[PDB]
Amino acid sequence: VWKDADTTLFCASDAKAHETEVHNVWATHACVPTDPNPQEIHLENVTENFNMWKNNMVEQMQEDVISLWDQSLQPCVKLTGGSVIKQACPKISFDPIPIHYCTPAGYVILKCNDKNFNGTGPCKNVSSVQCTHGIKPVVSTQLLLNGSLAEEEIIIRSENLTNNAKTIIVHLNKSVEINCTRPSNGDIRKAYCEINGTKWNKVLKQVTEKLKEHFNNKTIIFQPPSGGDLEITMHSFNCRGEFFYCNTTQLFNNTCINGTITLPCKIKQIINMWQGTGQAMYAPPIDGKINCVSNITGILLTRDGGANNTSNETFRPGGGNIKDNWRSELYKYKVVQIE
Ligand SMILES: Cc1nc([C@@H](NC(=O)C(=O)Nc2ccc(Cl)cc2)[C@@H]2CCCCN2)sc1CCO
Ligand SMILES: *[C@@H]1O[C@H](CO)[C@@H](O)[C@H](O)[C@H]1NC(C)=O
Ligand SMILES: *[C@@H]1O[C@H](CO)[C@@H](O)[C@H](O)[C@H]1NC(C)=O
Ligand SMILES: *[C@@H]1O[C@H](CO)[C@@H](O)[C@H](O)[C@H]1NC(C)=O
Ligand SMILES: *[C@@H]1O[C@H](CO)[C@@H](O)[C@H](O)[C@H]1NC(C)=O
Ligand SMILES: *[C@@H]1O[C@H](CO)[C@@H](O)[C@H](O)[C@H]1NC(C)=O
Ligand SMILES: *[C@@H]1O[C@H](CO)[C@@H](O)[C@H](O)[C@H]1NC(C)=O
Ligand SMILES: *[C@@H]1O[C@H](CO)[C@@H](O)[C@H](O)[C@H]1NC(C)=O
Ligand SMILES: *[C@@H]1O[C@H](CO)[C@@H](O)[C@H](O)[C@H]1NC(C)=O
Ligand SMILES: *[C@@H]1O[C@H](CO)[C@@H](O)[C@H](O)[C@H]1NC(C)=O
Ligand SMILES: *[C@@H]1O[C@H](CO)[C@@H](O)[C@H](O)[C@H]1NC(C)=O
Ligand SMILES: *[C@@H]1O[C@H](CO)[C@@H](O)[C@H](O)[C@H]1NC(C)=O
Repeated sequence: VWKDADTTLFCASDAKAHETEVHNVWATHACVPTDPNPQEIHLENVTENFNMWKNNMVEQMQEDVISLWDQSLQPCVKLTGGSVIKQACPKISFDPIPIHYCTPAGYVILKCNDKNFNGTGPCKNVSSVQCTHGIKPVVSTQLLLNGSLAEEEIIIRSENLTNNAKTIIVHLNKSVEINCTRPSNGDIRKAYCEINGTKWNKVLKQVTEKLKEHFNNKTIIFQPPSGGDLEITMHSFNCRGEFFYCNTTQLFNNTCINGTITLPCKIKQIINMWQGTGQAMYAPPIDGKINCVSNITGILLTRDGGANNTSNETFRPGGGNIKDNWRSELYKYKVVQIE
């Protein structure tokens, strides 16, 4: 017998003790080795309710990533609550590794295995595990990178689709690569991201059709963000320790619904911290070619309000709440107390 419960989780990883990469260093001191032969019990005739939007596992992972960034990514200058902190800001080795979240004795993790599970409601095909799958703490906005893919159809996730103030998580079932490079050999902060237009437009059209199913067959329109901070209006992410801000106007341009799409990007030293603190300034980019090839596995969308009396619904790429990023991977898990 069991019941829904919150408890202090621990983590597991395959981090290397000799590696200087900061995720490896953090996990070496904060996690245990993974289980090579993890047990999983599939529960027969069991119906369990899940709520990805109210899941303490998300808050706990958030706390890990914050602590990781606090120890690994201290800026030269920090601006918090009127205070000004000036510390050393050396260049680091940065590349996220998978992190497993696990329950202690007396508790287990219930895993929903329903193929098109949207994150809320009952789940039929439920299994029991001690640890989640390996989740890379990839911090980004607009586009979810290097995540897990949906098994069957593209999944739309929201705490309340009718509420346009609630973020929409689109879970892709097909990866689309994004190739971002700050070239080595005039503007050291100038960069770009290349994406195959054929793949992207094909996928975005599939997302369009899926959104129609959730919005009574209304016409789905994509538009670039209207306003706000650069972290939201642009696709922001971290590559090799460097913060990249990319213009995704070409990606959300309804007309193409075939060549290579080259997004204009820039490496920013001054950033609005995703931790919710204030602003921070980092050192200028390292020398040489800075390159990251990522899979786009999900999209964060915000729907416009005031469209009830029209046949259109307008969606714009958004984000900013990094907890939504962890939700996109933790949606199928919940902790129960074994009694
Ligand atoms: C105070 C606070 N501000 C937050 C803001 N979010 C961010 O600054 C942010 O994501 N920055 C960000 C994102 C990605 C990368 Cl690689 C680096 C920085 C929000 C986003 C939505 C609109 C307003 N800005 S998140 C947060 C607290 C969250 O608990
Ligand atoms: C659950 O499992 C059944 C039988 O294996 C399978 O046919 C079905 O796709 C699953 N149902 C759901 C709700 O995902
Ligand atoms: C998800 O599925 C549940 C039923 O399991 C349903 O009540 C809810 O409306 C769905 N949410 C979305 C985002 O479609
Ligand atoms: C990128 O996606 C591909 C194809 O879906 C997958 O094989 C690979 O593991 C992914 N790479 C990551 C997660 O870095
Ligand atoms: C992805 O999901 C869509 C439905 O959302 C489906 O039509 C398509 O076949 C899926 N693609 C793959 C490769 O499974
Ligand atoms: C979803 O949001 C809409 C608009 O804010 C609201 O009218 C509705 O009551 C919400 N649904 C729930 C279950 O709270
Ligand atoms: C990424 O783009 C760069 C610059 O065009 C190119 O040299 C490189 O081959 C690309 N990488 C991959 C794996 O496609
Ligand atoms: C349009 O979407 C509705 C659901 O909103 C669906 O019932 C209908 O089958 C779709 N269009 C067609 C093929 O009539
Ligand atoms: C993105 O690029 C377009 C021009 O292609 C420009 O008009 C727009 O202002 C850019 N977006 C941002 C947020 O810089
Ligand atoms: C969006 O599509 C239109 C097609 O009319 C094109 O002219 C425009 O350049 C596109 N936006 C881009 C690629 O920045
Ligand atoms: C995208 O991939 C398709 C294969 O589906 C290929 O034909 C095309 O060369 C690629 N487009 C670009 C310009 O990257
Ligand atoms: C995604 O995964 C690839 C392969 O490990 C990595 O090279 C790339 O830097 C990752 N992207 C991000 C944004 O971390």
